[PDB]
Amino acid sequence: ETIQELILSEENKTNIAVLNLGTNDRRNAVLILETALHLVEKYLGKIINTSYLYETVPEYIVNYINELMQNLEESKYEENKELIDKCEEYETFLKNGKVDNSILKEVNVENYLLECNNIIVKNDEIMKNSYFYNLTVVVKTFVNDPLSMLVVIKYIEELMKIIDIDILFFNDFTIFMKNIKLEKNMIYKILSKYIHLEDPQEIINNMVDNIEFLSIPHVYTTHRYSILLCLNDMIPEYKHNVLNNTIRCLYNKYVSRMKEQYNINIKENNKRIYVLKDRISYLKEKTNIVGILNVNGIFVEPKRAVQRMFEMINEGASVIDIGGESSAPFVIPNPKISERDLVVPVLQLFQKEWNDIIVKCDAKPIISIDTINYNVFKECVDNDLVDILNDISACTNNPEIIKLLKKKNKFYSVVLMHKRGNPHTMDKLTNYDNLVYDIKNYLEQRLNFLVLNGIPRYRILFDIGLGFAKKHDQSIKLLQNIHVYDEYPLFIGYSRKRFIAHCMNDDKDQLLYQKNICGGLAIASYSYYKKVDLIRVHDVLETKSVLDVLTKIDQVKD
Amino acid sequence: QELILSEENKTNIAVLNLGTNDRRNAVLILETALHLVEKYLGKIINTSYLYETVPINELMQNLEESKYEENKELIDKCEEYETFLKNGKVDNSILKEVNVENYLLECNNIIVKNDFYNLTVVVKTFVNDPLSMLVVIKYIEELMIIDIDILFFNDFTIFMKNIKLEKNMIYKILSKYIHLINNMVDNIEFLSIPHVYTTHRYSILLCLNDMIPEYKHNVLNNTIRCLYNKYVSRMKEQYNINIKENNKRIYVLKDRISYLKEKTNIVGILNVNYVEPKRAVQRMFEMINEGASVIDIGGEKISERDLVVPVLQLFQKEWNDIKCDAKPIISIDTINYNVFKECVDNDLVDILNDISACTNNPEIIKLLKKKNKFYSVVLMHKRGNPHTMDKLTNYDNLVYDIKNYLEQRLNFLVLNGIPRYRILFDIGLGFAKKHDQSIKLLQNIHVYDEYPLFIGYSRKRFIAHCMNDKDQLLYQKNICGGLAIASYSYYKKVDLIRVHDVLETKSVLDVLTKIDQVKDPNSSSVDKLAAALE
Ligand SMILES: Nc1nc2c(c(=O)[nH]1)N=C(CNc1ccc(S(=O)(=O)Nc3nccs3)cc1)CN2
Ligand SMILES: Nc1nc2c(c(=O)[nH]1)N=C(CNc1ccc(S(=O)(=O)Nc3nccs3)cc1)CN2
Ligand SMILES: Nc1ncnc2c1ncn2[C@@H]1O[C@H](COP(=O)(O)O)[C@@H](O)[C@H]1O
Ligand SMILES: Nc1ncnc2c1ncn2[C@@H]1O[C@H](COP(=O)(O)O)[C@@H](O)[C@H]1O
Ligand SMILES: Nc1nc2c(c(=O)[nH]1)N=C(CO)CN2
Ligand SMILES: [Ca+2]
Ligand SMILES: [Ca+2]
Ligand SMILES: [Mg+2]
Ligand SMILES: [Mg+2]
Repeated sequence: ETIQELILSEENKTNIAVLNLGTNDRRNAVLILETALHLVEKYLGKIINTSYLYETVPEYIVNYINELMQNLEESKYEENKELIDKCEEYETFLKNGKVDNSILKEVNVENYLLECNNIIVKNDEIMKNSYFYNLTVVVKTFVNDPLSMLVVIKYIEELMKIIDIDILFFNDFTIFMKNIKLEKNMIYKILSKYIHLEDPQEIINNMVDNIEFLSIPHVYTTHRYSILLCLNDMIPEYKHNVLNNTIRCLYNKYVSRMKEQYNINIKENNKRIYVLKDRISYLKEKTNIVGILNVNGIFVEPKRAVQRMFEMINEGASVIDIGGESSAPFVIPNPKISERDLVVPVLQLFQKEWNDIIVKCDAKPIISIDTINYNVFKECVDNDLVDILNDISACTNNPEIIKLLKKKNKFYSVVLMHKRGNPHTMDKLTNYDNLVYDIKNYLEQRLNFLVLNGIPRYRILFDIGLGFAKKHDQSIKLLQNIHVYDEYPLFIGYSRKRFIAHCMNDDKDQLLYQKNICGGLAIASYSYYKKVDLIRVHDVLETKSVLDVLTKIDQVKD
Repeated sequence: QELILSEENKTNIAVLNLGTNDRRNAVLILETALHLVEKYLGKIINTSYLYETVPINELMQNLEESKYEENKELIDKCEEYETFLKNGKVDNSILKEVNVENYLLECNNIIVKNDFYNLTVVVKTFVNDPLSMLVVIKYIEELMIIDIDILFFNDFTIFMKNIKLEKNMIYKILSKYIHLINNMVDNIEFLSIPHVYTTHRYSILLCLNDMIPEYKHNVLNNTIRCLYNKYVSRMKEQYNINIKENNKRIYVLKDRISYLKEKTNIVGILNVNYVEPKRAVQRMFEMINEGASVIDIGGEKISERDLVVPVLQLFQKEWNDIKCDAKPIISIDTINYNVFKECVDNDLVDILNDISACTNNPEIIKLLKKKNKFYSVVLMHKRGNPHTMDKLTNYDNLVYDIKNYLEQRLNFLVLNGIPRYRILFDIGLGFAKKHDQSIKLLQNIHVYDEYPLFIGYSRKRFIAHCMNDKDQLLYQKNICGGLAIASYSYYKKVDLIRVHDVLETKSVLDVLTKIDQVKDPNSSSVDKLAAALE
């Protein structure tokens, strides 16, 4: 073993890798980055963190996808979708603690900086001769070393044929290898260790020329805003030995320096993205209406419900939230009929009736299902009936449902809502030490749990659960302080809740029904100025009319 | 003797300050004072806003009438006033007149020794000299609690250090201007013009900046505006305080204080064109119960007088079937002098809503003043009539043309002794405005931040322009889109909004008011720090 002593070593280890994923195809960004995300889970190890998606300014200065997915070679390492609460190796990575010794030879901090600076200054005047879509992931990887991992990454880039995947960190290592040449047989041997290889011929041809040197950290880690922007979401307290500071301090200095040194305000043109289904949404650029479809006095027939769905589409709802449970305080569900029996038939009919399309392939509303029950969501998702899980337990009731959010090539988005107890008990469970931050921190802990378990950060929506184990003054208090969610994708449901009525001064009890809907439009307005991303409403047309007037008043004509 | 008694009746420009300490009756105390000024001194040709600052039913039928005669006729120019402002030649000072340093040294002598509801006025006065006026002013003070002071009198730099005037001399000045004294002697120690604290009390500079920003007395170092601006500059830099917070600008809809920009009042629309006056008066009570602060009645073959006076009279009677007083302010949507005169003589209305901005018949302004009473007015911008206005939409500068129009218009009413704090501005949405221009007026509503603003979007056609069986659908969207403008108006602090759908508007404003009522306005950063520390 001249080259293969330790590189091909049978002794299996667990490393932490931090990757950067980039594309400049805006229209296909989500499909390309998430196809890269699936090849990372498949070939490199386990995804235990992701940044938001960003639309980023170029910083040079400083459906064959669908075909491919049916024809992939099998990893020699097993998938494990089982939930985890902890990852020790990742704990160790973050404290810069004692991971295993590098099989690739390390440089010291001063040599690293010398060689890093040389690549950039040489890369600057080479460059002196569209938007980016960026994402970072932390991977718990079975790959033995960064060079091994770069070889597998370049294979992933080749399968995909558009995509840049870089290694930013690998363990606490500092590495600068200058004139790497791996023979084609050596590349095959490294791929074979991680993959059951079966047109992977000309691919090995390509890769020999392409792996020229190996920098860990990445040279541009510290020099691109787009990279620090992403790392700041995942690992802000991280300090590599080669960095003047923690990633958050590096991120903050960069933002500041652009203000004071150039008067730029760099956030304006590097935009945070959340994904509801398969398309980019710019965080805080739009208040989408989520139309409520309660399939539950009882016996809501599927035909009636589906025509309500079509009504709500025409009234301007961009999302439909269907549910067969009832969450009102002090009530129990319908006599016999099961949750699945209420929602699946409705959804199956809707899906058929929409398929009688004419030809608007992007006037289709996103479907959200309000369920905490695995069996219902499992059936909805297998039968392509829903896009979004609306879990009012924040996946707490049965965290197994988190496994259903990851299909082989698909990812589903999810709303995490705060409540305490159940409908009968929740009006009792009203004591908070720090209401606003208690609830915010709960949702942040839930998101960390999903993200640790491989759910993309940008597919996760926060919801404060207004009226769920909150007094009316507490529901109000969370709306007063909603700015607390300014960095995050936000979903709220005020519609027709008792607290609205508590705000009002003082036909037969239907005068209170009217003031309640009219009071909700006040909140729709408030939400609009607070740039709330989604509002769950019963009254789609009334809310739509309000958001259109407010939108028009904001648009300056020329 | 002295020239003081000179029988001749030539005209001087006098700037007064008016103060009271009563909160509720401040209007009645200050407006009663404006009338007595008007009656015994000459003509009110300017007033400021009423400001709250951080430092009689019987009397009006038992009036000693004046030796002069009040000309109610409208004016558009005042030569004496225009000369006063440039400090041009005026009939020379009949009193002993000191110079700059002798005034400052003596001024300083009063400040260093003796170490709230404000309203300035300007008066074209027949009175010969400030001393004579201060006898009338003080005599007036004694009939009414109230401190009336002379800020200026022509360009005069008067200082008179000791003053004793025997009862016989006071009777002869009061008799000169009045068909008829104890304390004037005990109370009139000296005379300073300009008044000593002119350039010191913020409450005084604040009021003068409303009336005469570009006035420059040679005693003062700068124009009233630059002295005013520099002070606001100092209070922020040195003490790090916004002076506005506690010194609040006031407007008046009837007889009570309204803090400018602190509430969005609902004005409920009663169009008695769509009758049974019993139905319409039912609708007025309905609207009061749905939350209308104000009712705006209008009629426009049977006359508008026969459509609206019966209704207002039935109403005012049905309100007598109440044997406390959360009573609605009444607005009449008329440009007809005669219709407003009837209503005002029968005490059926508090406000003139004139959509011609008092341009159909400027004489209507004469009805906003009485012997004692004052009525407030809404001045709306439009062009043409309902048949022609949709084509009258070309403007040099849409936003500023309409502002300057309403500002020229307020200058006219104020020149004619209408109190500035009773004049509400309305941009007239949808009147000689394209839908995009109605929007642009709303987008630029901040341009009325200093002024009482009254707007009417309700059910207008531009709302529909904002939006993407079928007829009843457009009508519902129109009411719903209006609730967005109520929301916008609430956040832009629009003082009044004229709406058809009171209940819906009231629902919205209650919810928005609640979201804004923060128990502890430090809690957001406190609570955040707590969480960072836990
Ligand atoms: N993401 C998300 N999903 C939802 C939500 C929601 O807010 N967010 N709300 C309901 C409806 N549940 C509910 C309805 C009314 C009240 S309440 O406010 O009207 N009743 C009471 N609140 C406090 C004391 S009694 C509470 C919960 C169903 N699904
Ligand atoms: N202070 C005050 N008083 C008013 C106001 C107002 O805005 N302010 N508006 C009307 C109602 N005027 C009106 C109604 C509808 C339209 S429109 O937008 O629907 N367009 C029309 N174009 C031609 C005839 S009606 C325009 C004006 C009556 N009185
Ligand atoms: N940490 C790293 N991640 C990815 N490529 C790296 C790294 N360090 C050096 N490289 C080299 O950078 C080149 C890839 O550039 P690019 O084509 O822009 O992705 C190849 O020669 C890689 O060997
Ligand atoms: N410009 C002035 N206006 C009114 N009173 C003045 C003026 N200059 C001096 N005084 C005298 O100062 C007193 C002010 O009393 P006070 O109301 O406490 O400010 C009056 O009684 C007058 O005799
Ligand atoms: N914002 C941004 N700039 C770049 C990126 C990138 O991914 N994002 N990648 C580059 C080389 O592929 C060059 N510059
Ligand atoms: Ca995996
Ligand atoms: Ca007079
Ligand atoms: Mg690269
Ligand atoms: Mg005084």
